Amino acid sequence: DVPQVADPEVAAMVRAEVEGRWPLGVSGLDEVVRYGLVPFGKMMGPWLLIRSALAVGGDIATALPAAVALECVQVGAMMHDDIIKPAAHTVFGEPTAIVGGDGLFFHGFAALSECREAGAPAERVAQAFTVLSRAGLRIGSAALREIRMSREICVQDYLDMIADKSGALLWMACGVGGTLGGADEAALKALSQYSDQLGIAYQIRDDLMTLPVLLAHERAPREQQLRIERLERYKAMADLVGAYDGAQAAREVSHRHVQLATRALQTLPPSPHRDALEDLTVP
Amino acid sequence: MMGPWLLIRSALAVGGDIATALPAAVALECVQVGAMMHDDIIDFGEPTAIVGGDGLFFHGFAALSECREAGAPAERVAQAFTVLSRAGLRIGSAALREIRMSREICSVQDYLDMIADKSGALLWMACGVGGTLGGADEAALKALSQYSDQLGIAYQIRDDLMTLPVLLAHERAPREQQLRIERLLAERYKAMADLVGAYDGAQAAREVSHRHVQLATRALQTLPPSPHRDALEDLTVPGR
Repeated sequence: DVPQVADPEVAAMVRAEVEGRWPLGVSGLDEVVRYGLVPFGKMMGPWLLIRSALAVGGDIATALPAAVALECVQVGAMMHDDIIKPAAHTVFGEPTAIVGGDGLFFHGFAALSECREAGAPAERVAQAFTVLSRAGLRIGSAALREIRMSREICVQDYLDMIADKSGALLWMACGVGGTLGGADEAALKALSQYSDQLGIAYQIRDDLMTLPVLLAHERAPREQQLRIERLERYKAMADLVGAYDGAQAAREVSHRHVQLATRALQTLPPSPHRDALEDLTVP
Repeated sequence: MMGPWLLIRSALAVGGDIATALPAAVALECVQVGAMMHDDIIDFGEPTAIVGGDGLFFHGFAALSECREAGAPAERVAQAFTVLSRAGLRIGSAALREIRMSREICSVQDYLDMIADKSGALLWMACGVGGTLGGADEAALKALSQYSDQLGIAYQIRDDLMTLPVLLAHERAPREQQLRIERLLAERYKAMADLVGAYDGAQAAREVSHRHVQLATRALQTLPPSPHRDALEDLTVPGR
């Protein structure tokens, strides 16, 4: 049983590339950009893009600046999210954090533009910007609806949001990576279902630390349902979830979507990259 | 917003197609409405103005990408991605510089480059995307690049005139009067207005606007003759 391709060190090259672009000691706008970037963390977003690009037969030289783009767009969305680690608006003032987050967004767009010079045909580069933008609108929508849905009961409406919260974030990676790798339409649809399903499983894992409340609210007698609809307040919530096995039921919903994620992957060619994408579903 | 008018004429002056510039303008004004929504915060609801404005940047790039579905050659669209994104970064580096300049006097050439990179790139957003999607060569693009920045400075001073006059009055003032101007940043308006006038700052500012307007009209000459190129000279007319 011999793999036919290499399995590169995908995390270390992305870190070195991001730090190389915004090294210690930058000033001006690069200073605010870097504050958002550092400490780097694992960068599972960028690593995901490179694996998805390589899973379909792509080049690292194309995938690497797209991964940086994905890094910048995500950190800028986080820098703006804090306004609405010490927070950048805390550190520099709220106005500077706005320009900074925009600088991170536009560094994303500029780095994704390098894909042409890196070797990608202009038609794929435009299709990559289309994927990036549409997933960007999904991540923004769910963030807003998260605010308008809070303090009120939603089961499907919660699931849509977390797909646009977590799955669109994964699809920004997988769709741009797959697009830059030259994926055909069946592989891109496979990567999108993988992103949506794994994003759902990821968010429920966060809920488990919310879906349990809705699973608990769903199962409760009407006397308690009217109590949950109305609802120290955390501990009363944890009481009703425990009473109606809300946390266990949430685990069973999440475990079903993990399997639809590993199912979706089997469309991809067998490779060390597909196996890593499967590996990312395990806790 | 001369930007949508600037993008459409800019694409057509080099022989571009209208079927492309019209959706590109939805894309272009999308970005400026986003930039302006963030300018309201730095000076609806705060969440929606931030999150919705971020959304409009993504709207602009997607719409620019749809110019191919409208007929644009993919190669021109990709090069415009670079132009649009770098113009945004220019505004980013300048907007921070403006924040770091308040309450203090600086050199004039600092001010002109500050407003050339902020406001001049705001016009280049229109002109560059238009000409590149219109199919312009590199010498024609630099001419739009000089034309955008020279007019951006000019109209920014015109807004200052309603700041360059304060800097130019400071240049001509003796230190006994230079200091007085410095204290008025860190009722004040009447003290400043009296000073700008006594050293002809406002009149000197108008002549600076005319110089850049000329450079704006100079740079247009490199493009072929057309009403589209004539339209672009009309934007230097301050009644326009």
